[PDB]
Amino acid sequence: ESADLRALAKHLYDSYIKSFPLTKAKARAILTGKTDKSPFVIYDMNSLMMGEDKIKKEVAIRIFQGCQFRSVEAVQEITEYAKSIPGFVNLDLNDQVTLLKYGVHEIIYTMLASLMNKDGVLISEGQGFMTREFLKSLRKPFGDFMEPKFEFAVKFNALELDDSDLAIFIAVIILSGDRPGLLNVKPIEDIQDNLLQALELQLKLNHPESSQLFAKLLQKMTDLRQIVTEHVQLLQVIKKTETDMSLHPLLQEIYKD
Amino acid sequence: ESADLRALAKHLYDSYIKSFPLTKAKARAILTGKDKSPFVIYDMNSLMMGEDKIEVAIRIFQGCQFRSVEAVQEITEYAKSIPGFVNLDLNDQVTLLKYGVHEIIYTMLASLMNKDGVLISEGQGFMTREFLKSLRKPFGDFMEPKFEFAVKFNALELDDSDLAIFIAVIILSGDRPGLLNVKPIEDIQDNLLQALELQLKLNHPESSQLFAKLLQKMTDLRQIVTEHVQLLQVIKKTPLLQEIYK
Ligand SMILES: *[C@H](/C=C/CCCCCCCCCC)CC(=O)/C=N/CC(=O)O
Repeated sequence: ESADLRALAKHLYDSYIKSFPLTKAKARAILTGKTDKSPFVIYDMNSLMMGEDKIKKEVAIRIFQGCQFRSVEAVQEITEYAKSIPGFVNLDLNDQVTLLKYGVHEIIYTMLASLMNKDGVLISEGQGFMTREFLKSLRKPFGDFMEPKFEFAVKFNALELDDSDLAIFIAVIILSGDRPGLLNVKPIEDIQDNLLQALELQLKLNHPESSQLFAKLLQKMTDLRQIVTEHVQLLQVIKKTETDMSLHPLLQEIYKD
Repeated sequence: ESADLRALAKHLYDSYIKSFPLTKAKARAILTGKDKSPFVIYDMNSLMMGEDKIEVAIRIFQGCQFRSVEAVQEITEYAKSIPGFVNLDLNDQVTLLKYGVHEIIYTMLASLMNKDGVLISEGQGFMTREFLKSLRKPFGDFMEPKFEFAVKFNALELDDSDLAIFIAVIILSGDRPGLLNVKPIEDIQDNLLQALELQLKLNHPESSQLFAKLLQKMTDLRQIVTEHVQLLQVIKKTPLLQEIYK
């Protein structure tokens, strides 16, 4: 039944709303200009300095730590979402762990697009906006931790997915049976099969004009895995140049690979 | 309607047949049993003898390079049969082939692999997976990751009629760098993705979401290609031939 597939879509969206406080629909309204929601914009060093008057070491390192602590919170949100995916909690525990390990960054980058346009990124739950140019002007190697994410986001945002669509898509990502070290691949793939079915139907119904959106969206997984691999190499660089800089343990355990 | 998609499938199947001499069907016959058994290369002495039927690590890598150059010409000709492709801006055609060939090379190589080895020399030979893996570095860990991709890819149990369309989808990727006019490329890939999906629903009706699983294997191809190019740089730190091969 299509109807079981719709009930799954409905369940996952419902769970997405409950897990991620800043949705795409909120993010767009803030970016588009829909009076009370307007972000303070950070574009230079004085602007950033002033930003702490109302928004919530060294500048580039302070930014990078902010991004770290934010990534940690998003892991917690994504972890809470994953538990809602039917069957995920019933899987072997080591695999639950493994699927989060490989899935969580791919999700962070997918959802972070929702917060981005061509000229910058929302911060502090939408209260701020930090320009692309400001981030790109940052002392090397930090200069371009963010540029690939912008490049992905402008391409990805042109698919025009809304939160409904994304709730099913990020569920597909977590439950990838091709993750390294997985003990029982088969139960994971049967869940994903079901999830892929749900996504396909949801896109057909919600984007009836958008030809082969399902395939176009699945092909984006490639862009996501490229973004992760480049990040990790960048992290290796920082750990050696910035020997005085500390990485959150949670994050270190994900990257251990 | 679907009869346009079917026409497009048959066209590409027929073109794939005329372009690639060793088909998957033919390679499986040889791998499984069924047309002399290929000459097997599992040792240093088997290699030495196998040359007479048909420095060591290096002569083997130069052979993949030679056969890769052959495969590029066969893929080029196949590309030209894909509806729309020759009508694209010439620079974009070159660009599509340049970036797409490595991906298609690995896809098609999986047809000639099992978990224990790979056919060579138009299937007259069979080099074992263990003899490749044993080769001194960095030539050992070279072919192993295509074997692992090939094991997973092959489980989908795709046939030649399915791969013909899948290959076409790869070639028409609108995200290649430097493309001048992305629209007609994506427009053709849309039409190909539609033919692929309907092919897989008729040809594999019990195979749930095979279409999606196949598309998810593109993430595996690009990761592979990106690793291959990364081992080549390290080999470049090990006359007219270099030119041919580049
Ligand atoms: C880090 C960048 C994320 C973009 C957010 C804007 C910059 C940070 C300002 C403070 C944000 C307030 C919510 C990309 C990333 O994944 C970094 N990770 C650190 C790590 O070690 O993985």
